[PDB]
Amino acid sequence: PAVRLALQNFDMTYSVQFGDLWPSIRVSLLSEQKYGALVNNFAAWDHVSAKLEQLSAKDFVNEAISHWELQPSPASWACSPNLRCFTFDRGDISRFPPARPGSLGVMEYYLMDAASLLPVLALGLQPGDIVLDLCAAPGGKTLALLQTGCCRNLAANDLSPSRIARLQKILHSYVPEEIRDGNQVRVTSWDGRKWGELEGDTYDRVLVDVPCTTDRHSLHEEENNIFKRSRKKERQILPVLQVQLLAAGLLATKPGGHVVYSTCSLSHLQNEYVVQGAIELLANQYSIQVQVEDLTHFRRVFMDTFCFFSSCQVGELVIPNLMANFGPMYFCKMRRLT
Amino acid sequence: PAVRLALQNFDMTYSVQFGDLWPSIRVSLLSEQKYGALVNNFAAWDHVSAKLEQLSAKDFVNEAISHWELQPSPASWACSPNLRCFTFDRGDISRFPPARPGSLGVMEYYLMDAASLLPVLALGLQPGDIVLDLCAAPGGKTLALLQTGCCRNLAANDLSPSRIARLQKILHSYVPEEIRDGNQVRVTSWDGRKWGELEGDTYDRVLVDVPCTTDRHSLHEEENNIFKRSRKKERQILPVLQVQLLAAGLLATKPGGHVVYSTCSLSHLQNEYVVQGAIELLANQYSIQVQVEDLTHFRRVFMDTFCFFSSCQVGELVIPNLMANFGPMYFCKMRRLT
Amino acid sequence: PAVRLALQNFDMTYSVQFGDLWPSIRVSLLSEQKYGALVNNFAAWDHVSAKLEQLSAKDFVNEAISHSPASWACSPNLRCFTFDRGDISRFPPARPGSLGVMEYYLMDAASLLPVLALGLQPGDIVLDLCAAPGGKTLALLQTGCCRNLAANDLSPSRIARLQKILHSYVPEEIRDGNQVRVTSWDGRKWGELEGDTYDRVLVDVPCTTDRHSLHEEENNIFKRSRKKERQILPVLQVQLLAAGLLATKPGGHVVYSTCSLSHLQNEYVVQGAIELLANQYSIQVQVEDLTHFRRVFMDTFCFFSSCQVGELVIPNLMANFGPMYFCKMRRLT
Amino acid sequence: PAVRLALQNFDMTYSVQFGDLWPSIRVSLLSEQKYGALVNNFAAWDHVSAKLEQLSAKDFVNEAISHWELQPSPASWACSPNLRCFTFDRGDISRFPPARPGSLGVMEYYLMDAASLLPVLALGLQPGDIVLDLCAAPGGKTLALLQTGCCRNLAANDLSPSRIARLQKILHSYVPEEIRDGNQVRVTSWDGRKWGELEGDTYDRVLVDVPCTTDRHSLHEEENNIFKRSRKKERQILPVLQVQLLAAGLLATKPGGHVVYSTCSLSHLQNEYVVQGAIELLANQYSIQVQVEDLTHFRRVFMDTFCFFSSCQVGELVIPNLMANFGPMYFCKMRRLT
Amino acid sequence: LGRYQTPDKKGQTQIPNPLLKDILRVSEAEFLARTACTSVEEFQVFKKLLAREEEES
Ligand SMILES: C[S@@+](CC[C@H](N)C(=O)[O-])C[C@H]1O[C@@H](n2cnc3c(N)ncnc32)[C@H](O)[C@@H]1O
Ligand SMILES: C[S@@+](CC[C@H](N)C(=O)[O-])C[C@H]1O[C@@H](n2cnc3c(N)ncnc32)[C@H](O)[C@@H]1O
Ligand SMILES: C[S@@+](CC[C@H](N)C(=O)[O-])C[C@H]1O[C@@H](n2cnc3c(N)ncnc32)[C@H](O)[C@@H]1O
Ligand SMILES: C[S@@+](CC[C@H](N)C(=O)[O-])C[C@H]1O[C@@H](n2cnc3c(N)ncnc32)[C@H](O)[C@@H]1O
Repeated sequence: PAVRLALQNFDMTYSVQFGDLWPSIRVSLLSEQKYGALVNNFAAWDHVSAKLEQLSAKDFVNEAISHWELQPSPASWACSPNLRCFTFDRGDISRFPPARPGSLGVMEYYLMDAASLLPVLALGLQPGDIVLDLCAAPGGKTLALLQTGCCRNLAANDLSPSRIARLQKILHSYVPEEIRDGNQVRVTSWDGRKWGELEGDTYDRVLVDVPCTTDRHSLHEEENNIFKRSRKKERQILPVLQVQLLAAGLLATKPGGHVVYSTCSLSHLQNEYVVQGAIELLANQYSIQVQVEDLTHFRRVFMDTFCFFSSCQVGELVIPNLMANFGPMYFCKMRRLT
Repeated sequence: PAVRLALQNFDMTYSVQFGDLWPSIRVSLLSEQKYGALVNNFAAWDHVSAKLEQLSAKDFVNEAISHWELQPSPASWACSPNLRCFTFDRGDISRFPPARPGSLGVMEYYLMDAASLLPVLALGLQPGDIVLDLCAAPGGKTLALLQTGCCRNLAANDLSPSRIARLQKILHSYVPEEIRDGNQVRVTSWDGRKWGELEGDTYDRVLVDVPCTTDRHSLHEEENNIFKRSRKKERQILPVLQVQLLAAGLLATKPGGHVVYSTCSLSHLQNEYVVQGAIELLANQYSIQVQVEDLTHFRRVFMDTFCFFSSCQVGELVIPNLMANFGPMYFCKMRRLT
Repeated sequence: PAVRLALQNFDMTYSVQFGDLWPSIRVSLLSEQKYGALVNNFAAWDHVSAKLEQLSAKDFVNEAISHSPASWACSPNLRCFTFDRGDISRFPPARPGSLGVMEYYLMDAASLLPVLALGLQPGDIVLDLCAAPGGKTLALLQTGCCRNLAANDLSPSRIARLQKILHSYVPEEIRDGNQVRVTSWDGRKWGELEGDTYDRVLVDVPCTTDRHSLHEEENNIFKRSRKKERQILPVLQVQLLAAGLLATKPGGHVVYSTCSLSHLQNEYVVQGAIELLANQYSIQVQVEDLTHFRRVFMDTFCFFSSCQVGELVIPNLMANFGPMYFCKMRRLT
Repeated sequence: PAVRLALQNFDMTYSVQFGDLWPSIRVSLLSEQKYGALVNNFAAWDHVSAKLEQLSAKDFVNEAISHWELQPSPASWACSPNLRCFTFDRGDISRFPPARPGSLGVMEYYLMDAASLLPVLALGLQPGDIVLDLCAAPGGKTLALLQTGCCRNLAANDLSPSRIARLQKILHSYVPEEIRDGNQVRVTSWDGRKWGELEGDTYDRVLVDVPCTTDRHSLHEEENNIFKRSRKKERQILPVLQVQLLAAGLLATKPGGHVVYSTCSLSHLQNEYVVQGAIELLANQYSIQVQVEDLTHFRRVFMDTFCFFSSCQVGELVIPNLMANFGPMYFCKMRRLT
Repeated sequence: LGRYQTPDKKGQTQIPNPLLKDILRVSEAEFLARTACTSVEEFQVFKKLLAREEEES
């Protein structure tokens, strides 16, 4: 029912947005998704990389960086480094086996939607950055932010204390005790919208991977479905929350710092209008100027692995396709100027 | 008489402890003390801050945080945030006028010994913490703990129901009804020593600002003076109580949580002897390991405003000086490990 | 004593609501109030207007209407003169003109705003549910839009004052016959009698009359004996507003108003009556935005712009126009 | 006969209330009830807890508290602490052996309807509270209120001096002389309805576990049965008495204090009607505002052990089921505001 | 404005009143900026209102 209401709502809204492209997306959302194996750098990545190559999988992030020169600055200056994520070839539907603990106890790799790595990559972490993950749980992107080896400090926050337990489980599974308990990582459970007041102008890089209508998940799971009749108000006020969280992320960013906003939804209402809305709110209410940064070179380099909806005005959008079934992933990089 | 017995007792003890430094302290204890104006964040702090700057006063907490980078982690990760406390320059004896109600019918600022803010700052509240102020009345440090905007929950306890009335008066004067009537604040009147049994392993941060010989107050007020002949036993058994309260605070702290112990006395028998005494009691009787955390960077940053007795083995001590007459304030941060 | 209990209660309540704005209001409530001269259109308004201009007074309504696009609605033909911002001059008492009717009515200029905001159109069936002593009733008539005007008030003694004003300001040709109807009955019962009848309804409810409660000791709502009556005042107010809405035709409009700064008697009563009609009667009521109306009249009055529902004129020494809360609504279903 | 009149009356009334749920309740009321073993904290609870675990029984108050975080404030803030009550698994019909005097000559545990602990738990005692049990005899809930270790003072009242003897027997059997013979526990045998006049605005927490039609007991015992023909008037005027006692409890509560009203009846006339009636009576006659507090989180956490009739408008209701045969237990938490 | 309470009966107020010098000795601009905390225009009107209050009786 909620699964059917979600599909009913997407047929109305997304047939209009994508037009003749909507069927190819619709079939992909209703079929098995493609995963990437994010290699754990704490678990001796060279052996894991070699092991994953035996399956005929290839690191799409390395493939991308190789062509960074083709078609301004080194890939490391633009794109977050040391992220190795293996995927099978275009059209291949093979599944990675479950990860296992290595000689060091930590798990070899983390299976995830390969597109979920793009907001982290696009955020462009540089060595020594103070980083904030405002909506961090269950920790997929938090894990990737750590893998870069650039975080001087990493703040991971999420309002839900139950999802924070899953984030702690991932940190204990993949990260050595030396790092996860020191002053390098800090896990909090608090409203992300209040970050403007507490910890303003503090972070170099901020990830705002907001709660959204989780388009693909809302078509599979019936429990805790945002399209439930009872959750009608919660779903309609979702773009308010999303702007409030993005604005809080921007207020927590140092002047000159950068922010990546992202969702796993196809709706314009939760994507470009949240970016435009938060930029207006900061310009009017706080007199802070925020510039959207162009990710066209980033897109063009990663087009070899993902299907992008190139008609995006603000930010970029990965649309699912059967050839590369990487779920809806919207993302927009911004720079706080004043 | 009790005022003279207090001074007589301090001449015997503190001349030995501080040596040639005791006169400079003695004259300061027998002269007018310096106050800081803790800005009320519920009362539109920006206008209050601007109004206090007109008097030539400056926020010592902001001055301190600015130099946090000079000579590991952001100031917000180490030091409790959003605390704005104005003081006059070193050597200035100007007095702040009484605060008046402002922005939400709440008092604009709270006048207090500026040093009383240091145990609260040193405790290092992070967003979403469950906090306990075991010996909270009359509420100066309770008020500061609230001002951070980090307390998910704040337990304020004090054995005396008469002093709790003063704490309730401050909460009604400074905090809006929205916060002080909800599940965010809880005022109790019970023996703090019993917190090991009721509410064990519950709090992230615990303040144990124990009853002591209140050295400065004991030299001014004759009523309810601890140095009265009838209160000889009560005063001699004071280090037993102080260990019992600190141990109870540590037992109510979650494993991994932090505790700040503090007094407003120069006596080592109430300060370092209580920290060592409570750490031993928990390791022997309960098999719980407690680590004293180093506040040398914290001290060094705040040395610009306060006179510290740098010869402290465990914890830190602010000694009163005519240039900065901030009363005796001992404080020690600890981490419960097991 | 009751005057001191009133101020004591205000200090507690209103220092919290207005914060650092409360002193400027407090001094204004404890000082002489500013009046506006509502011109009587039945007494040859052109000569009265000219006479009032000689004093350096200006029709604030004419100034407001001249100024934003004409999207906002506003009741017409209301000419009310006030002195400039900062001027404390007093209007002389009004006198009967050439047609034996009074030239103008002195009143709190802000009391005209709920009538203006109600947006009377030609040929409307209008109801003034708590009409006495008749200041706003008089203004409703001045528009020349009322096909019919029902003026009600529970007190028969205050209705005598309303009849005195109607006889003093309105010619017998317009009072009688079927254009005006003065009743003295419980306004809360209008849902049953005369439901879905009126195009426009004014519900200027009984409240703690903040300014009056600091001047007059007799019949003071803050007296020790009147403790229950004062505490149950927001119940009555919701009952009267709900009755006003039930007597409004579907599609019709209602203005609720008070002369209190209390949020308990202002917004909470609007919020309460809308819930009561939605739950008990399944009637939908929409609060209409008066931001354009406010912005146009901000040149004459001090408004507390932080108002969630409705608008509030707060007294200030520059324009000492007493507390005046008002909210426009539309009954949809 | 009175047992048959009770069942006859319940068939008429409760078939309408519960509908198709009434048979499952009816069979449970006419079968053996399930008991919980409330551990005596004065008799070394750790050994008793260990002993009760050998039987395959488990503490449901602990199981419940563990999931308090899942799906605002710590469990201790919301829910009365230190209550350990063991029950057998869902579907298990094992019986606890009788309680025996242990170490200090006191009883090890108290067998009771596990649901009878929920009004005490829901009342949310905090350390140092002044507590009143207006209808305390025979003392099951009084005993639990003491077990928390939160009562500064505990007033236990009951009109019947014969049932007070049973309460004194329980206090002597379970509570050591140090506490029962002190200013901590006060047993009175006066009319509970008169508490508005004597001891008004005094208590922080008040339990009003009123006399009702004791649905389950009235189907077993023929002696002193409320459904006897002679007790027709007494039974019909029972909701008047119930409102009078609840209103008296509320009048004895301090402004801001909390009250739990409870019955062991399924009849809405004795449950929600009495709650609304007492709230109306206080609002009209005394101009006191009383807010019903939502126990949905409390219910949801305890649903794992008890069957609740979730269609309850005000308060909560535990309905008996063969899987968990815990007798009718209605309870509603309130806060006196003015 | 509520910034000056009359002391009674023990010569005590809820909040201490401003110092006589900060009320009278100081300039009108400083009185309004630090003590009264109101605009200049508002006090000019107050002076006119009070003048009229005194003139009558
Ligand atoms: C899409 S998830 C984040 C996914 C995560 N970054 C990852 O890659 O594993 C969005 C999150 O927002 C959280 N959330 C919702 N409201 C919040 C708020 N006000 N502040 C912070 N987090 C919030 C939800 O609990 C949810 O975990
Ligand atoms: C120095 S005062 C606390 C000052 C307070 N934190 C402030 O900053 O305003 C010490 C307090 O310990 C309280 N106290 C004494 N014995 C106690 C006990 N056993 N448990 C709890 N509080 C106790 C005293 O009543 C006194 O208020
Ligand atoms: C603020 S006065 C109305 C002022 C009037 N509209 C004017 O501008 O001159 C409020 C009125 O409500 C009246 N009233 C009180 N209870 C009433 C009720 N139940 N029904 C109708 N009028 C009532 C009072 O007698 C009082 O005259
Ligand atoms: C259900 S029992 C209380 C059970 C008790 N709280 C327990 O858990 O053991 C209800 C009690 O109300 C008592 N009672 C009846 N009328 C009373 C009155 N007017 N005032 C006080 N108690 C009364 C009865 O004697 C009876 O013991």
